[PDB]
Amino acid sequence: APSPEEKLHLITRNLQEVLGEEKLKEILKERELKIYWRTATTGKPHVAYFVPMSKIADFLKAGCEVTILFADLHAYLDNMKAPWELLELRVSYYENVIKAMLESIGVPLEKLKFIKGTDYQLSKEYTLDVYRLSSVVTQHDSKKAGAEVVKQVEHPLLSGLLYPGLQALDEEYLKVDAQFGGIDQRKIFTFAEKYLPALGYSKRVHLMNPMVPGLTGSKIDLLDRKEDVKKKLKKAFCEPGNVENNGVLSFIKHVLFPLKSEFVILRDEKWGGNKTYTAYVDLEKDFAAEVVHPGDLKNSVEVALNKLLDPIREKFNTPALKKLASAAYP
Amino acid sequence: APSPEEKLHLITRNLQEVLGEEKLKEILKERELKIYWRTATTGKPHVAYFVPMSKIADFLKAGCEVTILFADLHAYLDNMKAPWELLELRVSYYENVIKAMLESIGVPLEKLKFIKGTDYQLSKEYTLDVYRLSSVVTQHDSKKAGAEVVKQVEHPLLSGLLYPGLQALDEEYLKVDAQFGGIDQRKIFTFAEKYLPALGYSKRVHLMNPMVPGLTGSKIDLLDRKEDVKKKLKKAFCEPGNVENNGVLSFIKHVLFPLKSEFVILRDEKWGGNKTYTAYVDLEKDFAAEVVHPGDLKNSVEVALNKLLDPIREKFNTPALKKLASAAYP
Repeated sequence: APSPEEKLHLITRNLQEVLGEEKLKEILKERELKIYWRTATTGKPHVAYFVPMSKIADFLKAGCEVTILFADLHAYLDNMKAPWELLELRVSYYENVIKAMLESIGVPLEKLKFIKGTDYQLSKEYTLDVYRLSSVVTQHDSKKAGAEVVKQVEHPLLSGLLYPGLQALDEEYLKVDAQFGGIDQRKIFTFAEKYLPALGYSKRVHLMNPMVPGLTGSKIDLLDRKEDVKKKLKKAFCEPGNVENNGVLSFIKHVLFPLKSEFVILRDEKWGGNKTYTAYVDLEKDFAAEVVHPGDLKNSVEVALNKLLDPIREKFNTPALKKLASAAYP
Repeated sequence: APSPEEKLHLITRNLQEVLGEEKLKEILKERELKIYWRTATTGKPHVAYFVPMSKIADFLKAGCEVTILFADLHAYLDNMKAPWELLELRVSYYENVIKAMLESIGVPLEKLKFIKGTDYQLSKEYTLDVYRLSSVVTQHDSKKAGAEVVKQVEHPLLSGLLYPGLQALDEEYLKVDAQFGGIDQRKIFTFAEKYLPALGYSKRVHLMNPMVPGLTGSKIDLLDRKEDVKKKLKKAFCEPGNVENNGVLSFIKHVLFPLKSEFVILRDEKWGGNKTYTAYVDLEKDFAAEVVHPGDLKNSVEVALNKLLDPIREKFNTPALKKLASAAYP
């Protein structure tokens, strides 16, 4: 059972920024932290999705209650021509792939909750709060808050101005202590800290991951065959000695290293043989020194990534999920 | 029983503009017209309120179904410090004064319906439609539509951008054929004609009254004693021979003349004695010719207005309504 300090470390490791450390520590002295993470359901998740998922896994390992919101209302509003059933098929795909990813990482799911936006974002009390918020929030602040998150468009739509407030109110309605997301959500998060108190609701802790450079880029799909994973990785950019901007090193730092707090580099005996790193900074140092070659770095990632993907591919080859995957993406 | 032509005349007389004459005539060939009128519940109605009320009376006389929306949600949002019970007290005051006004005018109320905004404007289907609308309406169009109707303010609030869409959706949710209001609502009305079809809903007919100059202006309250009605009228501006901009003539044209399609001018025998006008243009002509003096015009209005107010004052002197009136305006 982790101490409050150990929980804090699991929760905050690899994050770019934490807002609300004071409250975060107060909570962890007494009880488990409750965390909300929002995901859109419009795309098709590729391996980059393991970056947020690795933090979700840390949260669960630390004993947190984690609520994942599947933003099905927004998915509908962003293309109302699409039928509610294909949209919900994609919601189901996301729910199942998230479960499979976390099972593969190896964390307890008892305190993981899935909720759909449509479950409550059209409810009476929530809607009244959306209106209350609209009566205190200036159009200027609404626009500013979504500047990095809302699609930049020809003539901006009214919906974009409403989105920051819905995401803030989610924190209250999901009854959480904190919201996690990427640092690109910072203005949405500061908006929530400013305006929730206007409605008599507490500001929340905010946990922000960095915007991590992609492993490749086509992209490696979560269900790509091992053959295609290999081929796509072979094409990945990875400059020798380059530690500042390196998608391969980033994937190790944020996804692979955290699994067991180690990473094995596969290397020919000629160049020193395999080495097991127990701190990421040690791997960074060797890569900068050019004694871990890009090809060996990529081979090491390929092996570990395929291990991570194996059980997911297995599960999605069952009749029910095989059908789901192809239907969700006809 | 009025013919379709007679109904059309009752419905459209004194209006500044009609949008949708084609559909209006089609409907009246077959059935009764259904009309929505919206009223805020934030002020305290004075005699100018008889201007819209006179059209409501015409609609009822013509056999129309009339739905009056009491905008209690907006009343709350415009001052959230105010308690829901004082707000609802004012709603009750408005409902009771409207009933008393129409009873005094003398029209059948069987097809008059009162509804509160909160009865449905927070409901699930309506809210989904608000979101759908926000996904097709540009921020630019939202702002433009409310330019004459939304309070011009320091830093404009998000709520102002939502208001035009709610008023459009009201037309669909109240299941009406037409919305009536002042010509200052024209941009809200054209917005509704443009955007309701985007959601698969029919555009409505729009009936627009002129912005009628006030009788005085303090203002004559609907419950002012006869003494104060007299005193306030004596102070009303009324330039001899001035027919273009004359609040006294406007009140005759829009409120008093329509009661029986006549108006009696009280005048000393010295100047020709009383005269009964059966067309407003005849009174206008005599006033322009300066053979109806401002003092006699005002005396004639005073007598007729006090007749209109008498039964209202009577009703509001009953214990229950006396209590309501003072509580609603503590």
